[PDB]
Amino acid sequence: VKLAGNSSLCPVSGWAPLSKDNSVRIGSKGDVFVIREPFISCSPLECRTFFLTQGALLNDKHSDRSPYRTLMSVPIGSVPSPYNARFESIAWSASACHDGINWLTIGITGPDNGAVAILKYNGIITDTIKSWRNNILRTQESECACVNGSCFTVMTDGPSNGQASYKIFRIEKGKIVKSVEMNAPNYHYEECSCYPDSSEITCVCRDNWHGSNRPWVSFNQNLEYQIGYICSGIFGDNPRPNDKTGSCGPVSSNGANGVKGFSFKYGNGVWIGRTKSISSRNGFEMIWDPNGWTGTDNNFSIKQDIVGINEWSGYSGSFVMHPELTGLDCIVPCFWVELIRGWTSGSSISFCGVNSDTVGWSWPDGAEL
Amino acid sequence: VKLAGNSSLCPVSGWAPLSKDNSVRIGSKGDVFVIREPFISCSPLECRTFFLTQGALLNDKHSDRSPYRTLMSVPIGSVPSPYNARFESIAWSASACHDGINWLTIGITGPDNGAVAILKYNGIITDTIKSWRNNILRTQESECACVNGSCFTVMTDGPSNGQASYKIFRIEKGKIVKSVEMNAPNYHYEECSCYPDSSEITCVCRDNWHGSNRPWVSFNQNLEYQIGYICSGIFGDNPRPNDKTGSCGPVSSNGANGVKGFSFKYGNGVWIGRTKSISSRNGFEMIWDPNGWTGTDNNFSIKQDIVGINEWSGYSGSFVMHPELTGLDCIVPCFWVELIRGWTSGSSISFCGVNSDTVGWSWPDGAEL
Amino acid sequence: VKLAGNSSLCPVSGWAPLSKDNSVRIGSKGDVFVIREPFISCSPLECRTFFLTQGALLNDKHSDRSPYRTLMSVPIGSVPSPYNARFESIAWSASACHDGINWLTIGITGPDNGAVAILKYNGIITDTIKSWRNNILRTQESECACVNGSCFTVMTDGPSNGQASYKIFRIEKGKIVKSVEMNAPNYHYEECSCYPDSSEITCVCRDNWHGSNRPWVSFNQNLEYQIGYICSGIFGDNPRPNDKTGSCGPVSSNGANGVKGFSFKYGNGVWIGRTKSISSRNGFEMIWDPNGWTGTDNNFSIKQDIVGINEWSGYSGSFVMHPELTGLDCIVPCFWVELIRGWTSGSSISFCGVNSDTVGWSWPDGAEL
Amino acid sequence: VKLAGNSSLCPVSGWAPLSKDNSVRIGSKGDVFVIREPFISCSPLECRTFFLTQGALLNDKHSDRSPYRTLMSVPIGSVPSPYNARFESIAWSASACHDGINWLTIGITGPDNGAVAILKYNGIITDTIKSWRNNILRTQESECACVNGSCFTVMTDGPSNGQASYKIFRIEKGKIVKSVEMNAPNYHYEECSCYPDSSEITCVCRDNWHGSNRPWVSFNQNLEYQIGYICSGIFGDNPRPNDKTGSCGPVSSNGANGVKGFSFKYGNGVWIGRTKSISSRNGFEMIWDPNGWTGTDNNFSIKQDIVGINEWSGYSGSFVMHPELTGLDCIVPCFWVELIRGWTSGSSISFCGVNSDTVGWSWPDGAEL
Ligand SMILES: CCCC(=O)N[C@@H]1C(C(=O)O)=C[C@H](N)[C@@H](NC(C)=O)[C@@H]1OC(CC)CC
Ligand SMILES: CCCC(=O)N[C@@H]1C(C(=O)O)=C[C@H](N)[C@@H](NC(C)=O)[C@@H]1OC(CC)CC
Ligand SMILES: CCCC(=O)N[C@@H]1C(C(=O)O)=C[C@H](N)[C@@H](NC(C)=O)[C@@H]1OC(CC)CC
Ligand SMILES: CCCC(=O)N[C@@H]1C(C(=O)O)=C[C@H](N)[C@@H](NC(C)=O)[C@@H]1OC(CC)CC
Ligand SMILES: *[C@@H]1O[C@H](CO)[C@@H](O)[C@H](O)[C@H]1NC(C)=O
Ligand SMILES: *[C@@H]1O[C@H](CO)[C@@H](O)[C@H](O)[C@H]1NC(C)=O
Ligand SMILES: *[C@@H]1O[C@H](CO)[C@@H](O)[C@H](O)[C@H]1NC(C)=O
Ligand SMILES: *[C@@H]1O[C@H](CO)[C@@H](O)[C@H](O)[C@H]1NC(C)=O
Ligand SMILES: [Ca+2]
Ligand SMILES: [Ca+2]
Ligand SMILES: [Ca+2]
Ligand SMILES: [Ca+2]
Repeated sequence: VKLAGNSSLCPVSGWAPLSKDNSVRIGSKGDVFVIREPFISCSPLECRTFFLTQGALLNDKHSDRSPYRTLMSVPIGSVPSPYNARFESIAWSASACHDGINWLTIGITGPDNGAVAILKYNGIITDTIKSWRNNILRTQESECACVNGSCFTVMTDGPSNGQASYKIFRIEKGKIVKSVEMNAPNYHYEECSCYPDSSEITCVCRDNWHGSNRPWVSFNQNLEYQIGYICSGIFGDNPRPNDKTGSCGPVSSNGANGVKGFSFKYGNGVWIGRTKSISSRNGFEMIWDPNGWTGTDNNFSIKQDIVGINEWSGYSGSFVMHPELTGLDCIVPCFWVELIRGWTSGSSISFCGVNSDTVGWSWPDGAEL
Repeated sequence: VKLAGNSSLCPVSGWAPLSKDNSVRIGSKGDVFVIREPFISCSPLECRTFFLTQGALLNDKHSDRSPYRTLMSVPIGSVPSPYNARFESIAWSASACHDGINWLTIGITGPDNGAVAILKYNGIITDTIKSWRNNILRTQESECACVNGSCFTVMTDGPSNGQASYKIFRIEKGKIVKSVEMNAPNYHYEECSCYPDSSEITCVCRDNWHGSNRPWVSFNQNLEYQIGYICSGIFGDNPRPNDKTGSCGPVSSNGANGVKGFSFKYGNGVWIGRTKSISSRNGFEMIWDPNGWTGTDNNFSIKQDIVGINEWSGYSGSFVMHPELTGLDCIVPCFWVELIRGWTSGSSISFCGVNSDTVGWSWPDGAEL
Repeated sequence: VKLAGNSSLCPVSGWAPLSKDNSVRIGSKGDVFVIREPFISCSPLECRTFFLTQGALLNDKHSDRSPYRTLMSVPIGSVPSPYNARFESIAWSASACHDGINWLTIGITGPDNGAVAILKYNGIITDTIKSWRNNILRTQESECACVNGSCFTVMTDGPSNGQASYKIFRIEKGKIVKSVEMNAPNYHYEECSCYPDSSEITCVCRDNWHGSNRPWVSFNQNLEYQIGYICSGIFGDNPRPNDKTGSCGPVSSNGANGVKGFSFKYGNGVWIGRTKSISSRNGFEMIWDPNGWTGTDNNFSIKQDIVGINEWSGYSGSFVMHPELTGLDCIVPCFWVELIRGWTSGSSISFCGVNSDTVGWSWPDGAEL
Repeated sequence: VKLAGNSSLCPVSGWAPLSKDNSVRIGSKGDVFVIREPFISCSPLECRTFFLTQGALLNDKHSDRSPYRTLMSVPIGSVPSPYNARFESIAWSASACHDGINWLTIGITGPDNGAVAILKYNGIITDTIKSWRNNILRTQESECACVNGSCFTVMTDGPSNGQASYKIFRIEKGKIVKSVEMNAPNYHYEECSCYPDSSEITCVCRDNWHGSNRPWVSFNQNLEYQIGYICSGIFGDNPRPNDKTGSCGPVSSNGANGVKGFSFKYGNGVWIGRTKSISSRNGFEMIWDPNGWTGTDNNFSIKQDIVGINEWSGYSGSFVMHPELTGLDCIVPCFWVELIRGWTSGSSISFCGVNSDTVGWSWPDGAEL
């Protein structure tokens, strides 16, 4: 049965640990892929860790946008190895989601001025879209959001240090049925983390151009969209300045570059995931701002430690567990964090939102390099 | 269908070998996890060996309560390897059971003063409970017991060398529905081995404080409990003194520290599993005491050798095979023994109760260190 | 349900990347088979990469027609390894296809003057045919074509540098029910790539004797056949001369030897897959000739790059995805290319025909030797 | 559905290659078990290679009747590895068969004077029988034979160089329901190869005491048995004298010791599998004797080469494919051969009887030692 996606996020007060792969630690001896940009997507039966591999192993002489990059998946928490990983697509930029019937995999490959997104439904090539600006077509590097048998994704074409072009897609059974170009002057959208919420999609993305706060785009199934930035003074990007009075135009201070991230909107409140360090990808924390989606103050209520500030963090993205998998009355919000080591590989940890009792700690990669 | 758990243990006269993993012997060359605290739990379809990994392999650089510890499972008798193990939870103390529909996994992680038990039903986080004494929340390190779609576990919070706090839990579909704190002054319960018996749960645990005999707690589905110590003069813990007149309270002689163990109650009789050595974790034996549950004499009837006294034993725990898996009219009692080697890893052997003819022997780890 | 095979190939304008295994790159460290002559065949559920192994691993001291050669299969895109490969048959020449119910595997083994093809249906030996010319009985080294519960293959017996004997087979449930010897004087058929098309089978093969263009044979379910060569001046074999005015008699210029290849017939048009180099197995390209099946000119319309001319290509063959797997109204044409390295092993890439936007690129093996 | 086992062996004229694992060749680099006494048994869905492991890998320092020996299974033709093998039982002597519903596994372990056979049905311990002569209880080391939901096996207790005791067992759902001790003075039965034939079981075994011809026992479902020796002058054991006039009793010339073997009875005819060398386990051949079961001449009709006389053979045993798996009207006879190398390990090849065209060849182990 197709996932309805019409329930809301039930509110959470903390984040409980879900999975830890320990990829690099086992890969010191075992045959483990060198992976980057991992993400997690859940079927109605199981959750899977998707990853991009260079076709190389840890402690091997073969270890950015190469032809050898492929998208592969393993069950969540298992090591990415050649002996247990399922092939998905050829991709140096990817997204994957399950609409309740079959997996949808989007894989981008080709040259930087001629990249094509390859859409695969149940492992079958169903649609393609070529680059329309001819400057590195790229996508979420996290799970797409599916509502009522239709899955949605955001792709960016253009420069990564100036104004680019951003498109929203509606995908049904692997076929693109509607596309809308976002009219967003002076905005920058990269590597969006999208989730379904009450038959609508909310995406929180990365401003690589001039934004230390995170831009967002929210749209319905007809791709009627609204855009903006998260107005919290708790800035979500990395690099970023210190917490001051925020703004939701793009905040230019330390706004150049960034990191893939996520946020969960709860009315006017927001759950913010960000690095602990303001200049590097070190540490991670979950911050609840009761008015952060629209208010410009730097006041928050709940802070949960995820990764300690002396340990390497990296990309982070959102994923959801639908009621068809949980049996609950809501959509449970969850997130993964990539712990980059270095070759250059990463391990992943995942957390899920609960209203029950939690604790902050540090779950780092912990491999002696 | 949910496991009824209303039949009794049918009586057994011996123990037949069920599984042997040979983890360390294969891991001298193959890619095998360094595991500790293994245990076995059975679904209506298959039995699985659960284990805690440090995220490291045998003969590796990376090889107690660390953030990298995870609970993983393999089919029974297979080697714990990164290429065949299913991830279960992040845990340095764990319990797992199957209610007949889905696996329930309990995983404890976090700091020693802030540990939280994470309950997972069908891989979905369903409930959590924080440490309530803030001194190392810990659980069975063996399978929980399930009766009529509800699974039961015992957790300990407090010191491991004095009086602590002990709680019983009723868990339905991964949700805690009832908790009772055990009023047990001058008792110590650690690492309980629980089994279902005639719609009731019987747990035999480890007295780390001042007991060389094993304490027990038995409760119904409403958590109405009775407590006591195994009165047999055949003392079940390690370390222990020589077999003398036992007591129905804690026997203080060599009562400090201990080892995880099990016992099967048969009316006033008891099947006792214990180490052969009275001072170290060497050897194992199964002893049938026809009046050992309530009588203080050191007389027994049947002794079966399991592990020879020159070979390394360790933790031991009980597990059961329900009529839904066996097709029988009773609940078959079974047990595993961990053979600790050393890194520090262990291999596991498992035995099941039969009424047919058996033999005592030695099935040790057999690796060359 | 048996595959109908009565729909036609829907026309395609480009080829989208489907799979990439990166076998040699992972095999620099991991346990990966040394494979040759790979091919891909699809079930109604999944596509599988079939391959022949010498029973040896990459970077191993054990690494043409040997008794140790076996046919093995993995899911498409996964590495050929001893820990994930399914055994199929003992074969130094093989073909495999799925009729919609079960896999049919044809495996040829034995001495060069006494070889026998072993037919296996659902892993069960169902029929055999011995060599009738006693000079290396051999078969497609690609997927057989199945129409209406009956699968078809072409086998060659005789010399590889002169006139040989060629037979067509009808195989139902692994049993040969009809055979016809092709009356083809001055023709040479080796390693045919066969596909179903409107309840008919079209095979494009390799002329090792005196042909730089590719011969073809097309037959119905009663094995009533027509034969000929591809009249295009775009010659499809390797080695070959430069593109000039071609013919569909055998073109003798550089006609000696050859390489396994494929072509897709579209009325009087043809999609031609060939190496970029005219003297060696380097590079690959997809060429659309609107009148190439019957016209002798060297004019074409669409050229798509697949493998760059500085990179190693090799065998190439056709495979199809039936409507029972895609849900479409047509049979989607697809193809694989073997990238030979060196031991002597190869990695595989696969492409499928789409009517949407594509791009040419180079997806080479990429292992540093 | 339970296998009927009431059809006869349909006659065959040759043997076609079924599987080849190449375990030692891959195990020169990969993680492959050191195995001995392999055999093959088929479910209604698939055939599996069963094997005994010392708990050690090829090229490892850990590499007869040890406690570490276990019975393990893989799909047929796949390498015996720790990452793909299913655990079956703890055994240094074993038998396994599928009655059409579940696997039955018989595993013998314990000391030489106290060994017990452990019967496992669907992985559940269902019955045990201890040694009754206290001199190495042992069993077929090949598949048991199942007729009408009941499986049959032959076990030997006593000396391997004199008169011993032999018992027939009827096993239904893993439970022994009838046992008969064979009254066979001056006979020796070791390592029987049993097959079903027209609701009856025929076993051909090894005379280790004083027989260079193979003894046989045939019984119905009520264990009413007849005994004798294969009267053919083509002697089936190894060591053996040259082919001369045979006898219906044990032939004392080179009768001491022997090797596990098989024969298929066809009325008064017999298909005989034996080594090519008369003094060592080198080579293998399939010999059809039209009157060999009762006639004492050394004349035969069909000889098929299996393993060349310069290559290492070893144990050989029979297995069958029932009509529930093949869909045929008869029971197809099949056999495996163990190719012993050396550590001391072996690979396996398997053949099945067909009435179509075959060829003799040599499929040896092929590893460089
Ligand atoms: C470090 C400076 C450059 C930078 O940001 N690189 C980004 C990145 C990272 O680790 O940050 C990792 C990804 N491999 C990049 N994705 C692609 C398609 O290449 C990504 O780049 C995107 C998104 C901003 C634009 C092309
Ligand atoms: C000899 C070291 C002290 C000691 O007894 N350690 C125990 C132990 C062992 O192998 O004995 C193994 C476990 N890893 C311990 N469990 C935890 C949560 O740490 C356990 O400790 C528990 C139960 C007594 C109390 C915290
Ligand atoms: C360059 C060596 C001669 C040659 O052409 N070899 C061919 C080949 C190649 O890679 O070209 C690979 C295959 N292993 C060969 N197949 C067999 C059954 O041996 C094949 O040979 C066939 C088809 C022409 C005739 C026997
Ligand atoms: C040459 C050594 C003596 C000998 O014959 N060994 C036999 C053997 C072999 O490879 O021949 C292999 C098996 N491992 C033996 N089985 C057991 C239970 O030990 C078997 O022995 C059996 C059957 C005769 C009697 C105990
Ligand atoms: C969502 O849609 C389903 C059917 O797809 C319906 O049964 C359900 O009531 C809806 N849920 C909400 C919260 O509106
Ligand atoms: C246990 O309960 C089941 C239903 O769950 C019932 O059919 C059965 O009779 C009960 N068994 C006993 C021994 O009371
Ligand atoms: C092919 O045959 C199927 C039944 O096997 C039929 O339903 C279908 O219409 C046919 N398709 C075409 C294109 O003729
Ligand atoms: C064997 O028994 C089955 C039922 O189990 C019956 O249908 C069949 O006819 C029998 N076969 C023979 C050859 O007697
Ligand atoms: Ca930024
Ligand atoms: Ca104690
Ligand atoms: Ca040619
Ligand atoms: Ca003999």
